[PDB]
Amino acid sequence: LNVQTVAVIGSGTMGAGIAEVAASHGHQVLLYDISAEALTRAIDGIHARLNSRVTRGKLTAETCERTLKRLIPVTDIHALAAADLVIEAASERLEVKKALFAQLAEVCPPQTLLTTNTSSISITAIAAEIKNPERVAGLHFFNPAPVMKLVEVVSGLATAAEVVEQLCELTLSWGKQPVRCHSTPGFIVNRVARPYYSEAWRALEEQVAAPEVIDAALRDGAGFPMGPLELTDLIGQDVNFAVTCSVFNAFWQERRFLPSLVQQELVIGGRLGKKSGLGVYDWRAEREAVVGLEAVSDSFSPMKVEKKSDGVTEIDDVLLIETQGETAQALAIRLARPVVVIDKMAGKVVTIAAAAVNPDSATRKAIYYLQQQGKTVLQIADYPGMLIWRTVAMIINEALDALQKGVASEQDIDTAMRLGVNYPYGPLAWGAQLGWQRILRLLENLQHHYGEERYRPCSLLRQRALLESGYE
Amino acid sequence: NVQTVAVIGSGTMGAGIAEVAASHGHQVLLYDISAEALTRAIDGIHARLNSRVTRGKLTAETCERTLKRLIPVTDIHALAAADLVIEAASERLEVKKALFAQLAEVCPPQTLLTTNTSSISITAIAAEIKNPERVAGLHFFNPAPVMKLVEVVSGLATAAEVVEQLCELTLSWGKQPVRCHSTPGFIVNRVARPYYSEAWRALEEQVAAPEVIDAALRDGAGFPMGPLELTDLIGQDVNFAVTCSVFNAFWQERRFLPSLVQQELVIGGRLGKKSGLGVYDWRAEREAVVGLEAVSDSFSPMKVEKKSDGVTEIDDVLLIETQGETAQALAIRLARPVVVIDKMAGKVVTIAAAAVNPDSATRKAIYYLQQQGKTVLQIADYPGMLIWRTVAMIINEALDALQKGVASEQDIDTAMRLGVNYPYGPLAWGAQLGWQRILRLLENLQHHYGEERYRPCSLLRQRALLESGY
Amino acid sequence: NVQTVAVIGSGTMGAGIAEVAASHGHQVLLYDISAEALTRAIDGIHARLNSRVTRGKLTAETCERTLKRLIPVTDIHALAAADLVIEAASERLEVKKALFAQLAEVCPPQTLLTTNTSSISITAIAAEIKNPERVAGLHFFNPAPVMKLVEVVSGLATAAEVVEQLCELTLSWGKQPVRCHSTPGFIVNRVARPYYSEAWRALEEQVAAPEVIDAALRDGAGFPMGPLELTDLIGQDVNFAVTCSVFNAFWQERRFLPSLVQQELVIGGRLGKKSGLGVYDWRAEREAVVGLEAVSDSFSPMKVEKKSDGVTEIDDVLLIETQGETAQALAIRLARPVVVIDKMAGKVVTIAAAAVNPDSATRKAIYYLQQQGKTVLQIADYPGMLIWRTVAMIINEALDALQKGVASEQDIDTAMRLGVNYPYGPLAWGAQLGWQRILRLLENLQHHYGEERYRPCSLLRQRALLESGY
Ligand SMILES: [Cl-]
Ligand SMILES: [Cl-]
Ligand SMILES: [Cl-]
Repeated sequence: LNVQTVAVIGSGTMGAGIAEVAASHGHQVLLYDISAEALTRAIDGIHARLNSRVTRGKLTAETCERTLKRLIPVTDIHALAAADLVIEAASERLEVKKALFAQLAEVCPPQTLLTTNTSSISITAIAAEIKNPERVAGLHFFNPAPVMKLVEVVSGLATAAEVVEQLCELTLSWGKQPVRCHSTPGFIVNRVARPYYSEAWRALEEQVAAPEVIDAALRDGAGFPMGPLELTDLIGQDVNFAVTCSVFNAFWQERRFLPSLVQQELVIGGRLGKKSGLGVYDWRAEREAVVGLEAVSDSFSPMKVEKKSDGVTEIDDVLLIETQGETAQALAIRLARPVVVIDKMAGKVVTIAAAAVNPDSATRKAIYYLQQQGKTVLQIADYPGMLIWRTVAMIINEALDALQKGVASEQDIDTAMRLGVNYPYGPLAWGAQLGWQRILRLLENLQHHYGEERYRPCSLLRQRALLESGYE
Repeated sequence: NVQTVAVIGSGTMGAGIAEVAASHGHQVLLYDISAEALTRAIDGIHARLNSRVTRGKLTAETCERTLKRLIPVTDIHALAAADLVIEAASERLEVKKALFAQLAEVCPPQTLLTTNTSSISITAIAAEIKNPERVAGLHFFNPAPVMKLVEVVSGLATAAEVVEQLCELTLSWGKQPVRCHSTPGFIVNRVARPYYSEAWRALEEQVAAPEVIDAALRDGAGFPMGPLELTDLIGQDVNFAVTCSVFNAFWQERRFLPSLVQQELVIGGRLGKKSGLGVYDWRAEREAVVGLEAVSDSFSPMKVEKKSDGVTEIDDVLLIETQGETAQALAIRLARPVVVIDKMAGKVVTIAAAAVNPDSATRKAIYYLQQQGKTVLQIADYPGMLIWRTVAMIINEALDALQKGVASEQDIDTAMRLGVNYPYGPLAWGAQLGWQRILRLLENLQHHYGEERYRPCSLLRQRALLESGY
Repeated sequence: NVQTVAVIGSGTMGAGIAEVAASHGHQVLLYDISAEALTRAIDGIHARLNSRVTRGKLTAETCERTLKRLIPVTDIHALAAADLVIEAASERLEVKKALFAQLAEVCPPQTLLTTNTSSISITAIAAEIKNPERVAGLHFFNPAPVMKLVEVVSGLATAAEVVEQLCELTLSWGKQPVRCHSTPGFIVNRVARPYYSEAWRALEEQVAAPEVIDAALRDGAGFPMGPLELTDLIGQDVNFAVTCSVFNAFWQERRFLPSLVQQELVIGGRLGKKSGLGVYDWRAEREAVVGLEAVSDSFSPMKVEKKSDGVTEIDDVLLIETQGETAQALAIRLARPVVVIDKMAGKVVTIAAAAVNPDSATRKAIYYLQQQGKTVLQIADYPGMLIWRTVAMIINEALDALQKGVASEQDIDTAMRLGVNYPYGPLAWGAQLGWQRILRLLENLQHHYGEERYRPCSLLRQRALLESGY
């Protein structure tokens, strides 16, 4: 590895942020754009952000000043002939990039690495007509580049393995964490994250719960840093929907990547979230706190509580059953007893559903029991698989499918989800913890209930459930 | 409070709408770009109102006063007097956006702006215009004077008072309105898809001649017209374009899948009645549906006994009401001759014999049916047959509409009763036919075909579980 | 009686079709608008037929006699004498519709008007054409003089008299006609899809190297060429395009899904033999697959006993022919080591070890097979494996085309034998392999993958129930 001079193409948020990372680590950076005004603004931004870090003592004055000196604005594409690495982050349109990379093939030596920050375009299609296709690769950073640790190092069909190793070593040296993946739709992060959003839209379309309740279960129950619906409001409905539709279409309309009419409606209505003041939520009025059910009195206490195995607690005559994807109602008529279905992980927020056939006294016994264990009990509709378990199962299923299709290694899939979108466990590590047979049973029940190919357990999930029963 | 009504576009539906508005007291400001097409359309209304005066439904005094309320215009700035605008122009996304942005400042701030669209989102149109809450869908059915239903379609911003206003207006026009949100196919065009689509599938697999399919749905199930003759009257191009529109708008959801058999009729210009040819030859006389000849009194059964689960045994044979399994599947399993029956209230009955039946065994089943005064049409051994399969799918679709918050249960039933003249509303019809019965049929079809198309929706499962507890 | 023949088009298929008609005693009006291309087409026919007079495959008297019958023309009005027109021009639907309209005025009402199109509907072409009942498809395969199959394609208007004429005519050209309706992929391009698609799926999951996949199908199943090397020879772009075309025309039916793997090669310009690299490196010679090495006689079986057919007990181990369940699934359900085998008639066999197997147990099974004289290829524990999975899907696809009335059983079988040179016609093959076996395998794959793609079609369930009698 001998990457010295780095060229960054584009003066937007990503280009400027990528330039900052490269220059802050000792590289001469050629920041290229055709507009000299644009370059000046982008460079003023970097100046301003780094100077405020020195103010707060988060960066030395020396490293600040040495960083700024390495940022060289250029308007002539020929100046990039000196670069060992070009990182492109300008127009997302395919034909523009193809034209850009064709131009860089003649300008630069054939040993210069030519990379793109794109999230949406095939590397293979970028690298298709250009001179030495083997040194074309994806180097995919996340907003904001100076803060986010993850980069996806993306191989196109032609991408050499030495090029991947060089790019991994270099981003390691920039204090990043590279993960490798092939040029398949959504890479790792945009692909595996999809059911986090789409399970919520489905819940929302069926009025299972208020959006605040869905977000509270996922954040304060499952441990995600932000609920999926609020996160779509903060990403911007237009942006998140465009990613969904893109992955959906690039997989020739796979129903596990189906878009939502609820989301579509918000986009075409211009209700894009925080940025426009209204989305799923109103961003003018400040955020309310989800309460949970008031304490049931000590007089409503159960006479006999018996924790059985397989997520069953028997409370007098009430079965409190952790969701396997069957409704409280189906269980209650099968077993001729009242049933409360619970959806819980480690967090304090817990969702529950009572079978319609429950007398309210039986439901209250179960609510009391839970409250006396520290949990905030939120009541929702009797929805198969509920919220937390339904969403995490589908996230894990998608991670497993990506692993099976050779998108990336198991460890790189876990890392990507931990760093790119801050999931509290990588999905594969999460599945091992939660139990493969348990995830399998749930998805099979969902698949049966809905009769949708969307809820199919993937072949590697069945494979891992079978291995797990082998150790049992 | 609406006085003057603007009706934009001079099409078939635009003319029928203007007639409804006029004959209920409203002064109608009819718009088009072509001034020659204006007088063309009004004289169409003149021609149609000269035959309803001859019957005695309207006197010639009120007839003339109706015709004098229709005022043709060609300038769009002059419509500032209209309290209500009803768009029925071209079905293009930019045709509507430009018109409504213009009508933001031409029309008053509180003037209700509606559209008769079958296929464009209301939210899409109301996006970049000034006052969003007064924009809606007012969806009439062909022909607008005769069909009693309008769908009042909310966009995302449409206010509930506006919804109420347009409901109050259509009520006053002899119509019965229904509320739905802006989702593909609204209520009527969505819930009715299986009526046609199942018939197309039957045809493709040559289950029966088209007349047999139409007779089964008409004089068996109780529909005013069979789905195939209906598509010939609607026009193949029109019905096929709605099927595709709904299919594409749900991102290719396979229970809305189009049919190659219909596509061939369209691309070959066989558009139905209007072109003289579609499914049927409309340039010739129609031979009525036969029904098998009666069998002799010597072929009479000895023993007849009704059993539980829609089975009646007749000698060594079994006449089984269809649960979605084939007669052949039932005959090899139960090791006895089986004939499967597809029937509701009407005289017309379809049947299938298991290929393993001796002809004598089948004739006994035909005889018993004939001795109940029923026309017996024999078709292929087809999972779910014709009537039960179709109605089960219509009901499934109705339940998914309800589940997804498109409209209320009573409104959905009203929509199918008045938008397409179904004998009962599907949700009421499901309760009468039995939810467990509907569920078990669709599961058997889901098993037989392995298609997501035939998936019981979640709400059906829920209601079947509730029914099992009564 | 057909005498004069008009061919329109001067490319590969245009030349070929002209060559066929000329050599069988027909005056051939070769049409193009260009005169430079017309000469270059005749030069190619002259080059090919003269390289066969020198190679002792044709006589000079017959060669010169054939090459005289080739009359190049640029005026479309010159085609008025033609008893039959065969079109093979540009595949845009507009240009074809415009040319065929022109032709009807120039030629008599009884002149047969045909096209060599693989992907455009005959009913669309015949829509606004005088006397449309004499319009059909005449679909030849590259290379036209070599390939024995012709698909004779009915539009909705195509007459039964015209079909007979074209069948009798093509028969007289030393060809074999098959009759089918105008539906996507006709017979051959539709039924052949899973041959390619299963291979791509195996590659995406890294089940085995591409050579191994190709050797299983060629030397184990008896296909003349394995699917992957065949796509390299067809051209990755051409094969992908047909896959996509069929997929889209069936409104995105999952049975016809394209592959990201093949897409990546097309997009990356690795189009196969024609550009030096596709799936395989054609710039270097390729070794045959070895197969596993001889296991020593120390792992000799204590006792060999054929258990219930499909299942063979070897002491510790069970050798189980694939029925769609993984070696691992069986291993833990039978509480015994399992080796799954995927075999038909050729020497080449694929096997998969269950992960729970001790390596000595697996070797016992390997030894046992090697001593039967078979090449053993070890691959991943893949549901349905390669041969049986592929053939079952080809059989399922042929059954679907049969029940949708695309073509008769014998014609489907004939079309696969002569169009793509398959060792057996799929429908005959399926009876020989047994319907219930094919049924059970597809059901096991459908359950495993939860995909509509692996659904048994309706006709397959019917034939499996029929097979359980006798
Ligand atoms: Cl996103
Ligand atoms: Cl319609
Ligand atoms: Cl091909």
